[PDB]
Amino acid sequence: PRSLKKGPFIDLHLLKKVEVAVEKNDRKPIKTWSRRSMILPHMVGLTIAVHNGRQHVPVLVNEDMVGHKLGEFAATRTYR
Amino acid sequence: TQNYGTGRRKTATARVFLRPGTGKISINNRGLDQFFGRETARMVVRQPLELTETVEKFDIFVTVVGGGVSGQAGAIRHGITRALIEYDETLRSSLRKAGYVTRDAREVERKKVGLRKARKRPQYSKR
Amino acid sequence: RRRVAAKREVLADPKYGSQILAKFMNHVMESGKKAVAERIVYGALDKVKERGKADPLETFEKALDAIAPLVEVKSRRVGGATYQVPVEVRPSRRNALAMRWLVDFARKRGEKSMALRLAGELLDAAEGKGAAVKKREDVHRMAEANKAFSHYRF
Amino acid sequence: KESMKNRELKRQLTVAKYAKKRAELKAIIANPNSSAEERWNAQVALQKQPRDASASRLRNRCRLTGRPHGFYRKFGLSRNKLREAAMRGDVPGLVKAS
Amino acid sequence: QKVHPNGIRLGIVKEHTSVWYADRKNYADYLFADLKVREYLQDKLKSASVSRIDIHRPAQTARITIHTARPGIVIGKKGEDVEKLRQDLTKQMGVPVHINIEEIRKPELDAMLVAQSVAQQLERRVMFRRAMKRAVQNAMRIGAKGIKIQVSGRLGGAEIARTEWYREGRVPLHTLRADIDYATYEAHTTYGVIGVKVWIFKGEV
Amino acid sequence: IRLKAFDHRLIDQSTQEIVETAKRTGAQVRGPIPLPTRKERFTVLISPHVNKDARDQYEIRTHKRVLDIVQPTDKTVDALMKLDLAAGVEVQISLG
RNA sequence: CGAAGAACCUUACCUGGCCUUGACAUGCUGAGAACUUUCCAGAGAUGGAUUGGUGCCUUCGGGAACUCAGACACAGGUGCUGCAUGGCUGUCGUCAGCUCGUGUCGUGAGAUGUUGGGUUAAGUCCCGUAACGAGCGCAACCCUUGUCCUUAGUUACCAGCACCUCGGGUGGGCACUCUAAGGAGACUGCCGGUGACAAACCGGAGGAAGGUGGGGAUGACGUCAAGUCAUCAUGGCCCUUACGGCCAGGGCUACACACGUGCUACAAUGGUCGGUACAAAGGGUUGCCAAGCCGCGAGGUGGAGCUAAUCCCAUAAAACCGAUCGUAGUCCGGAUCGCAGUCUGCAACUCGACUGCGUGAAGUCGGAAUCGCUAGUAAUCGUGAAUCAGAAUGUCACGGUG
Ligand SMILES: [Mg+2]
Ligand SMILES: [Mg+2]
Ligand SMILES: [Mg+2]
Repeated sequence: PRSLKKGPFIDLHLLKKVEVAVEKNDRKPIKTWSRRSMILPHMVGLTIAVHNGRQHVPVLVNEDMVGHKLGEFAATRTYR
Repeated sequence: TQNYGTGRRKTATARVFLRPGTGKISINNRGLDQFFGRETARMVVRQPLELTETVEKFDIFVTVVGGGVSGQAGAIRHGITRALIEYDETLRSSLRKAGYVTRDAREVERKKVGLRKARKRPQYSKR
Repeated sequence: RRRVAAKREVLADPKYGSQILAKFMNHVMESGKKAVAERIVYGALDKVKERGKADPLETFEKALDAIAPLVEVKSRRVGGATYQVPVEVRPSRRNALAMRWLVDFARKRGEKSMALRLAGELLDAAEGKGAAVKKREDVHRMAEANKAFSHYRF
Repeated sequence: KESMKNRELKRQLTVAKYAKKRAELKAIIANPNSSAEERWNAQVALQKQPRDASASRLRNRCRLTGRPHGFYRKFGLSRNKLREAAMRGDVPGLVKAS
Repeated sequence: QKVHPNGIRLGIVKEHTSVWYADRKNYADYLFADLKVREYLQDKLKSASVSRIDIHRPAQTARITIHTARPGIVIGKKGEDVEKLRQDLTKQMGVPVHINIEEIRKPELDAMLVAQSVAQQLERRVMFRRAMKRAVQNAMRIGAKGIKIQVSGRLGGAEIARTEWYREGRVPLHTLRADIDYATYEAHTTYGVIGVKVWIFKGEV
Repeated sequence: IRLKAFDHRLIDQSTQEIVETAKRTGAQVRGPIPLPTRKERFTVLISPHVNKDARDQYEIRTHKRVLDIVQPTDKTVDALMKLDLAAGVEVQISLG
């Protein structure tokens, strides 16, 4: 998926909101509806409030999550 | 000299050229054994020759197009029948009794598309 | 049910020169695999030739006569009573029954080298100890038990 | 709907509007000799444009009826309007045959 | 049930209403123009009843032959409307447009013309049967060897979907050698929509 | 000279219109040559609801036709091209 | 099954953000040509800058085309009613029946025709008969497949002559094959028996085809108030500061369970390896995308030829020849899962298709029951296409063995 000819992917608004927010370190969560963007080594340890579908759920970014996308950590269906 | 005949069976058109000789038998510029590999085709093409016992008298040159192994073999049989008739027009009764000059009109029935085969339907569960 | 059914004739066995063997080969064939079935039929024939000095065609003919039955039951219900009628087998039908039973019991022999299954079935059929002959004799014994309904309530 | 026919017309208009800058950006990407630096900035141009410019967003509907499902591109009609327009001989060369 | 009587016979009996060839890149572009040309023309010429609108394409321009039983209404004072429509059809059909008008002498032998008159009559709150008994007879006095007319709809009822079935003469439908006209024009009453079918049968062969 | 059309009642009837009008002007033009005809079968479904056993398959033809001149010395056929083409005849010139 | 293609778009549903003459039609008032602005905020919608252009016919007054703002009538609704309907389809059923003009009988609803003998795929026909005729229906007419004649030979063919590098490869020829338009051909036509000798039935000659040669299209009056108001059209009711619209995500592909259809298997009539043979049909100048070339492979480069007997898609597979496997939950089976990639797409986590390595499950022919098929039929093996940026075990179309 997403062959190495066009390797990386990150949405422009998320990139500009995170790269700039790295300068003023983490004091707030990042609310973003995009789930298609991967996380990067430049975004290790941040707090992302990924959209579940009706509310935003927090995400604790770790160094071992770089390969996977944000949407894997947000549910779609409950099945309680 | 030489006689011409055309064969058609199961979408396989064949040209048959009867010539005097010693039965060299050439099909698409290769031998009969190299063409039909260990099947009934070798005799089924040769059957009209032995029916009228003239296998050794005629050299046969053949060109084939269309169809598969058995269809092309039936085409060569039909072509040899029609060519042999054109040469010695007195043995029509002998080949008619054998049913070789009768062209086989059985063509692949068109698929009743929606039925899985030309006639096979779904399983029809009634409830 | 108006009688419509005509006769379609298939007679071609050049490499051995017979007529019954082509019809038997048609019973061995599965999914139109005539080329595969032909070498298995001949594969089980050369083994019979190896086993017995006599020509395998005579062995096959003797096997057909030892499996082909004479009479068989016919379950026709009178409309209130389940009766069975032993009816004389037609001369044309009796060969097909033997050719169908032979392959059917050959498939379940359970040996290796599938042609060997049919070769063994044909060898046993010439003596009378084969499973096909036992099935023939079982139906024959059933026919005598059913002989009471030969013509009455039949 | 009619408002749905309306909103997919502007999709086609936007797709046909640019029609060349996206082709150039995708041609830059596809070249193996192109530099990754010239590819990364090209990613920005595709993404900052509105997404309703690709052929993927375009849904070719029936021209007279607007039914999305049951469409043939050799005609411009739906599955059921094509029969009505064809049985009356409007479509040239179209008959009932076997 | 009762497949369309024109589609079964295109060739030996009938022919298409538009003869023109286009490649795969212009077939759908010409069909869309030709289909909405008829909708505009029929909506404009509600009066001066139109039966057939043939569209032919000679080399690269156009050709149209509108059929009207009253050509004088369309051709008013030496084509005041002919040129006016020729100017406007170019806007909907960019290629230049030719317009030709012919007569439909014996106008009571065309399915479209009969259906339009029936639809007009049934919208005047005319009896649903007296109109048809006279419409069939007037068309049978001259010309056709057989006519069927079906009138299905509300027919003035509360919850009723009855279908009138008056026939006269011989009207085969499984005979492809025959030449049969057909039309379907609807009528919008103050309540209900009434559909009218016509099967004017002309001579065979 | 090679022609393309879709019906034998225009292309094969316009061959005489060219042959007579070209042989009248002195230049010798041999008889026309037919070529094999294209045959494209378009198969589509006919049932509105899914009853797929119903079928309808069409056919479109494209008749080809080739001429052959002997001595090119007449421009009359070049001038009389609009006359030769009537409704659907496309002519590609190969003046042999 | 509507679905001939659910990542967004389709899309109606849900959670939010944002609109109120509105995304769209007409009529009124004012302002600017249209256009292009390559920038910033914001999830986007949207809001604000925005180099620049000042058009076009001019009674030189202005008009027309487009865009912005105001308000009215309004527009819009995949909101209800398919028992209010049109149109279209399923259905008994491609079953052979269903009706009408006149006359007659019966007080009447009716019935006669349409019943009786024979025969037929058939209410198809013959003989009788208060019935005489006609219509719908059946057959034929239409399409496809199988024989022959005439017209004419390029991109098709090579009988005769040269040539050759021995490939019709080349000149050349118009004999033929081959191609495809126009027509003949099959009507129990003829012979023997059978029948009331009359339909018709059983055999025979000829003929390519013999008894409606095969298949397809073509389904009568009607039934189920069968399905569709969501394809479209429409009577009535309702929403019209939202049941109408625009933008983001998510959802329709959830999951102890039961059901229908379909593909794989469980193997030795078989599994792999290496040779070798023959198809039909179709799609391609907004496209097919060759050769060489680099990659274990999906593929990347490359750009030919091409608008089609020319070039490509495009290698058909089963079969046949030689080796091994020796029936073992296995050189069967491929599900599952881990790692690594290519292609399409702004975007492959929910949620795509394939390729490389490893893992190796259930499955040893399957209860009551139950289905399709009478001949190129069932069985089995391929090829290409419609929808389509991508996506098929379903489905579109034709062929091998049989
Ligand atoms: Mg019966
Ligand atoms: Mg009756
Ligand atoms: Mg696709």
